[PDB]
Amino acid sequence: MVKIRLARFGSKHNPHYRIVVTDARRKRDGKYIEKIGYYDPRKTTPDWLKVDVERARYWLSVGAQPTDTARRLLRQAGVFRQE
Amino acid sequence: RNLSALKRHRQSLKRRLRNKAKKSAIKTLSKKAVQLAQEGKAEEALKIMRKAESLIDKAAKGSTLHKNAAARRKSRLMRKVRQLLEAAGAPLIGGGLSA
Amino acid sequence: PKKVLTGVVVSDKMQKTVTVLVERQFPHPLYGKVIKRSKKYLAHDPEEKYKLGDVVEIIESRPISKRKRFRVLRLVESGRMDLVEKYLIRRQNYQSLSKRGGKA
Amino acid sequence: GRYIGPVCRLCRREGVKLYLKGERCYSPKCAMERRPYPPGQHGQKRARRPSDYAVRLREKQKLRRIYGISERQFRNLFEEASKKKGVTGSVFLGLLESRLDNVVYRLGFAVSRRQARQLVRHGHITVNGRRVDLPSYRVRPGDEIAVAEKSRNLELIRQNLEAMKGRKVGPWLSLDVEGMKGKFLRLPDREDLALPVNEQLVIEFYSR
RNA sequence: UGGAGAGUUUGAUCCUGGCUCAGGGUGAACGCUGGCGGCGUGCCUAAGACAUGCAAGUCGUGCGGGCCGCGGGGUUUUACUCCGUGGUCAGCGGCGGACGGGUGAGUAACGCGUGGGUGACCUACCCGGAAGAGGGGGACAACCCGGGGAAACUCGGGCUAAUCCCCCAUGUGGACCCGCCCCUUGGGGUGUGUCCAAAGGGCUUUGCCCGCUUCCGGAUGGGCCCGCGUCCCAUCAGCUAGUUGGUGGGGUAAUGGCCCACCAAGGCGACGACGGGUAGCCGGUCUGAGAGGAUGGCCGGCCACAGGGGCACUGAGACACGGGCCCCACUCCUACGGGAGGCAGCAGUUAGGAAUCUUCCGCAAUGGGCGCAAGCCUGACGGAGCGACGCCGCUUGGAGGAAGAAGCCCUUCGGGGUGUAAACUCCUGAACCCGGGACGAAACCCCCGACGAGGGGACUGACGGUACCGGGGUAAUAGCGCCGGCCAACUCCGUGCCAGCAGCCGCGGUAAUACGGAGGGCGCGAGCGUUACCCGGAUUCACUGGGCGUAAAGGGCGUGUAGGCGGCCUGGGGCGUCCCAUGUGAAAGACCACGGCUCAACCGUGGGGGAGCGUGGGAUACGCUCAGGCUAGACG
Ligand SMILES: [K+]
Ligand SMILES: [K+]
Ligand SMILES: [K+]
Ligand SMILES: [K+]
Ligand SMILES: [K+]
Ligand SMILES: [K+]
Ligand SMILES: [K+]
Ligand SMILES: [K+]
Ligand SMILES: [K+]
Ligand SMILES: [K+]
Ligand SMILES: [K+]
Ligand SMILES: [K+]
Ligand SMILES: [K+]
Ligand SMILES: [K+]
Ligand SMILES: [K+]
Ligand SMILES: [K+]
Ligand SMILES: [K+]
Ligand SMILES: [K+]
Ligand SMILES: [K+]
Ligand SMILES: [K+]
Ligand SMILES: [K+]
Ligand SMILES: [K+]
Ligand SMILES: [K+]
Ligand SMILES: [K+]
Ligand SMILES: [K+]
Ligand SMILES: [K+]
Ligand SMILES: [K+]
Ligand SMILES: [K+]
Ligand SMILES: [K+]
Ligand SMILES: [K+]
Ligand SMILES: [Mg+2]
Ligand SMILES: [Mg+2]
Ligand SMILES: [Mg+2]
Ligand SMILES: [Mg+2]
Ligand SMILES: [Mg+2]
Ligand SMILES: [Mg+2]
Ligand SMILES: [Mg+2]
Ligand SMILES: [Mg+2]
Ligand SMILES: [Mg+2]
Ligand SMILES: [Mg+2]
Ligand SMILES: [Mg+2]
Ligand SMILES: [Mg+2]
Ligand SMILES: [Mg+2]
Ligand SMILES: [Mg+2]
Ligand SMILES: [Mg+2]
Ligand SMILES: [Mg+2]
Ligand SMILES: [Mg+2]
Ligand SMILES: [Mg+2]
Ligand SMILES: [Mg+2]
Ligand SMILES: [Mg+2]
Ligand SMILES: [Mg+2]
Ligand SMILES: [Mg+2]
Ligand SMILES: [Mg+2]
Ligand SMILES: [Mg+2]
Ligand SMILES: [Mg+2]
Ligand SMILES: [Mg+2]
Ligand SMILES: [Mg+2]
Ligand SMILES: [Mg+2]
Ligand SMILES: [Mg+2]
Ligand SMILES: [Mg+2]
Ligand SMILES: [Mg+2]
Ligand SMILES: [Mg+2]
Ligand SMILES: [Mg+2]
Ligand SMILES: [Mg+2]
Ligand SMILES: [Mg+2]
Ligand SMILES: [Mg+2]
Ligand SMILES: [Mg+2]
Ligand SMILES: [Mg+2]
Ligand SMILES: [Mg+2]
Ligand SMILES: [Mg+2]
Ligand SMILES: [Mg+2]
Ligand SMILES: [Mg+2]
Ligand SMILES: [Mg+2]
Ligand SMILES: [Mg+2]
Ligand SMILES: [Mg+2]
Ligand SMILES: [Mg+2]
Ligand SMILES: [Mg+2]
Ligand SMILES: [Mg+2]
Ligand SMILES: [Mg+2]
Ligand SMILES: [Mg+2]
Ligand SMILES: [Mg+2]
Ligand SMILES: [Mg+2]
Ligand SMILES: [Mg+2]
Ligand SMILES: [Mg+2]
Ligand SMILES: [Mg+2]
Ligand SMILES: [Mg+2]
Ligand SMILES: [Mg+2]
Ligand SMILES: [Mg+2]
Ligand SMILES: [Mg+2]
Ligand SMILES: [Mg+2]
Ligand SMILES: [Mg+2]
Ligand SMILES: [Mg+2]
Ligand SMILES: [Mg+2]
Ligand SMILES: [Mg+2]
Ligand SMILES: [Mg+2]
Ligand SMILES: [Mg+2]
Ligand SMILES: [Mg+2]
Ligand SMILES: [Mg+2]
Ligand SMILES: [Mg+2]
Ligand SMILES: [Mg+2]
Ligand SMILES: [Mg+2]
Ligand SMILES: [Mg+2]
Ligand SMILES: [Mg+2]
Ligand SMILES: [Mg+2]
Ligand SMILES: [Mg+2]
Ligand SMILES: [Mg+2]
Ligand SMILES: [Mg+2]
Ligand SMILES: [Mg+2]
Ligand SMILES: [Mg+2]
Ligand SMILES: [Mg+2]
Ligand SMILES: [Mg+2]
Ligand SMILES: [Mg+2]
Ligand SMILES: [Mg+2]
Ligand SMILES: [Mg+2]
Ligand SMILES: [Zn+2]
Repeated sequence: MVKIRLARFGSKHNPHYRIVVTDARRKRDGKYIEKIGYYDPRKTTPDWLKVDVERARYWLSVGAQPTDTARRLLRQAGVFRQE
Repeated sequence: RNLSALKRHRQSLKRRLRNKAKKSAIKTLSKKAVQLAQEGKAEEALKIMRKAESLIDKAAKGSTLHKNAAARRKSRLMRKVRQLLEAAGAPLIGGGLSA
Repeated sequence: PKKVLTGVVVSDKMQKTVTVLVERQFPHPLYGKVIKRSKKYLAHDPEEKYKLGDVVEIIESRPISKRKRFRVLRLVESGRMDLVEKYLIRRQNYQSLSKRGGKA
Repeated sequence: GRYIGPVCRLCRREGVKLYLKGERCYSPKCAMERRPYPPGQHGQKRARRPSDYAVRLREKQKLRRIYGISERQFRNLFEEASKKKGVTGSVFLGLLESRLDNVVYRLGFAVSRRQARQLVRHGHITVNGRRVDLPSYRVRPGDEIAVAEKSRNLELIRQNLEAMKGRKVGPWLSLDVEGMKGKFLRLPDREDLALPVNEQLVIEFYSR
């Protein structure tokens, strides 16, 4: 199915993923359907994680299945917080 | 020296025979129906047409015909039968043909 | 949207089919000069309604046959063989440019 | 590679005084002060009317040989200058002047540029606290270039910074002889620099 | 925010004109030389042939067994037999094997690009909504028994489970025929008739989880169609019979000569058909002031192929690289009947070549398949290794040192040069040695909470004892091309149209700045040169931006077809043209800004653009078109 996952973009030893909506079958660094955030695992800057939670919720509402790591990141940015 | 997925080949062969058979039936009866209708035998021809219709929809239950393939067959069948009948007429058993 | 083209019926020796000559103009990509190239389309005419010399609109359609993806939308202006003429002649000159016979 | 070799011969060929030695270049031993003619077996012969090319070549070679930069690095800076907005010539000189190894020389932490280079490579320098040992590191307006604390007690830094007590510092800089540090106030304006170089000819050399 | 020219035809000149040089670039190779690191990059030739290992499986929460083992029962005991459990093995069954990875052979084509169409369509898993799962029957492996073969493997008999197959029922609904309604290509609705459903498993077991069936919709992915664009040769000019169209069928998810009957006789072409050559296309890339030229390697998108040719089966999907069948070529096995195989996956071998790497580490991370999960698989990937192949960063030292050692080189024999260069003096202190030592990793899972939201805890690092921080600490790689002009850099000796140089002009036949060496000098520097190739200069195919009296170039002349071009005034239209809004113009790249590695290369975030095309609206001077008028062109 279509998914919400991480696409790798930094450089060797300098990883920077892009939280992305893509078909599950596409190569990971291939043509995605939409970018909905980004993530720097080494928090090299105060802004190491951004997520368009209004958009995340949209795809989640249409079947997009997040990776366990993508889900972890989306949660951190209050994607599932219903409080 | 290889992949135990040779299994898919075994399965395919059974599935193949299973399909081939369901279809042979469909065709045979389909003709039978068209033939009876062509000969004016209404009650008789409709009677068989329903089996055909049923066998077709059934073939579509699984992956034999599935799709709009059944639809296509049922259609072409009921058309040829309804038309061949009308050339003598009188749809007796009013089998599958709607009023 | 289904592309619509206007042209002249130059042939109708086919059943439920007419040949429409559609011209177009545009700036030569390197030389600017507005040049005028053209193309023929085999359009669907089920009623055999259109005759040689009619300027018709043609509309992108679902395939009717190979070499035939257009249907005559409507008649723009009736009879006017002056156009059919250019065509016929432009084709006739072809004889006079090969190795065989022809006309000047 | 940064050259490494007889530096006074470079003054002799360019005919002008470059200070690739700091002291001694102010002393009657400067060679330029007693042999202003080109090096080699023909230095005393009659110079021939230079070619438009030669003139531009010699002029650029002078400016580059001043900062001890490689033709490679040198060329890349000029191209970067040419890209940026504003008079290329000045922007070029601003960039050349924003090189830490040069700034360390301007603040008198070192007698020469080639010495300030080594002071950087060997960590004796710092930029905003964190140390930097890249001669080419580019100082920006607002940064503070100081001496390494662990180095503040070096026979060489003692002399150099002592001699600074009294001397003035470029309008674009500002030394603090006590705390052994200074600041890069802003990119030097063409006027601030008084180099024996016609940057106009340089821009032309790379125009060919 | 952007545009340099020079050498060479002559005794000299101006012009025409070719040739050549200076710049930038490359998946490079070759020569001399070669120290460190980061990032990137590396069979351009034989789509030649390939040893070996690995490269796609996974579910015991779908099912029944075999083998090995332990335990517990029924009996007075043995025997025989029942149950529980561990390991293992395949089998039946499911989902995946149509992705991911490779290559560029073929292809000049709806293949690709850009913009559209589908009332002519499909889409497994995922999401939302509605409804449902009553009863019955059966077979084939496994296993058991027997025959055949050298092997591969095969034939027969017998038993058996299921989420395997079938039958009846239920009909939310859906399909088909006919009719009616709306709508307009086969879209939506409605009525009668007919036809069509399902599967169970797990439990913390009576309430949840995983799953099943039918239908409507979403989402993603895809098929087919159309406009425009897409190299060279006209020393390729005619091409065509399924050919072009029609009616009726077949086929498909679906349109269509896609295929087939029958009827018609058409279709295409100088606006380049047909043929021949060459070639995957694109985002982009290199170059250029631009216009343009050249190009398509890495990365991303699409296509095609998987030893060569053809074919279908299975399936949501394939005509299927590690699936199947046949023919062909080749390699291997063969008890000669007959079998086995396909690295354009990773690594490696061999051949060819000027030339292109490790049979490495890991599954820790990102991504993928199966699984409720634990977890398994993953040569995808994340890393490391090799090669200055490229880019960036860095070192071989810093300061002081003689009106200036020696040696060497010139000399007017006075002296001049190598040169503050060296030796020395002091300072720092790459390498190296110690100590510490990382981010990348928090989820999955468990507990609480409701298996949610929320909260809490635990595990996990290939790279690697690497980066980096701290301490100690040696003064310690430099080469290559060039020096007649273009072109920056000059002298002695040697050689004597020789040996040789040479990019073009040319140089050497006794005093050569041009050959060879030396001293000196210019350039660049872990590089420097050379060869090859692309753009440039070359306004030298000239659209921007050229020419034809004598330099190359007017057709021997006319008549005239197509085509190109078209006087003055008014009106309609609004095709060209122009304007506005809007959609499209992926990401990467490019530009600007800020930011992360000490800098930079590299990388992240953000911003700004953009031609072209679609849609809606508008303008009407010019061009076009239609209608009317005129007489200055033309004709009479
Ligand atoms: K949805
Ligand atoms: K089946
Ligand atoms: K003809
Ligand atoms: K090879
Ligand atoms: K096609
Ligand atoms: K048995
Ligand atoms: K059996
Ligand atoms: K009904
Ligand atoms: K659906
Ligand atoms: K769709
Ligand atoms: K579509
Ligand atoms: K047909
Ligand atoms: K231009
Ligand atoms: K091109
Ligand atoms: K091209
Ligand atoms: K291009
Ligand atoms: K799962
Ligand atoms: K939780
Ligand atoms: K240290
Ligand atoms: K030394
Ligand atoms: K001699
Ligand atoms: K001579
Ligand atoms: K010489
Ligand atoms: K020489
Ligand atoms: K050229
Ligand atoms: K002539
Ligand atoms: K002639
Ligand atoms: K008008
Ligand atoms: K460009
Ligand atoms: K537009
Ligand atoms: Mg299996
Ligand atoms: Mg039969
Ligand atoms: Mg007709
Ligand atoms: Mg057209
Ligand atoms: Mg500038
Ligand atoms: Mg000449
Ligand atoms: Mg000459
Ligand atoms: Mg010339
Ligand atoms: Mg002459
Ligand atoms: Mg001459
Ligand atoms: Mg230039
Ligand atoms: Mg070597
Ligand atoms: Mg490397
Ligand atoms: Mg190759
Ligand atoms: Mg093998
Ligand atoms: Mg493996
Ligand atoms: Mg098993
Ligand atoms: Mg692929
Ligand atoms: Mg390749
Ligand atoms: Mg190819
Ligand atoms: Mg061809
Ligand atoms: Mg298209
Ligand atoms: Mg559609
Ligand atoms: Mg559902
Ligand atoms: Mg049963
Ligand atoms: Mg046997
Ligand atoms: Mg049996
Ligand atoms: Mg019903
Ligand atoms: Mg209806
Ligand atoms: Mg109905
Ligand atoms: Mg009934
Ligand atoms: Mg039923
Ligand atoms: Mg249960
Ligand atoms: Mg049809
Ligand atoms: Mg059909
Ligand atoms: Mg055909
Ligand atoms: Mg003909
Ligand atoms: Mg090819
Ligand atoms: Mg140009
Ligand atoms: Mg450019
Ligand atoms: Mg360009
Ligand atoms: Mg690519
Ligand atoms: Mg091969
Ligand atoms: Mg499937
Ligand atoms: Mg099928
Ligand atoms: Mg396969
Ligand atoms: Mg294929
Ligand atoms: Mg293979
Ligand atoms: Mg060889
Ligand atoms: Mg993994
Ligand atoms: Mg994973
Ligand atoms: Mg001496
Ligand atoms: Mg010294
Ligand atoms: Mg120290
Ligand atoms: Mg010391
Ligand atoms: Mg794990
Ligand atoms: Mg629990
Ligand atoms: Mg609980
Ligand atoms: Mg939690
Ligand atoms: Mg010179
Ligand atoms: Mg002699
Ligand atoms: Mg000789
Ligand atoms: Mg001589
Ligand atoms: Mg000379
Ligand atoms: Mg020379
Ligand atoms: Mg040109
Ligand atoms: Mg011109
Ligand atoms: Mg000319
Ligand atoms: Mg002439
Ligand atoms: Mg003449
Ligand atoms: Mg004439
Ligand atoms: Mg004419
Ligand atoms: Mg006019
Ligand atoms: Mg005209
Ligand atoms: Mg218009
Ligand atoms: Mg636009
Ligand atoms: Mg873009
Ligand atoms: Mg920075
Ligand atoms: Mg960006
Ligand atoms: Mg525009
Ligand atoms: Mg418009
Ligand atoms: Mg108007
Ligand atoms: Mg008008
Ligand atoms: Mg008129
Ligand atoms: Zn000096």
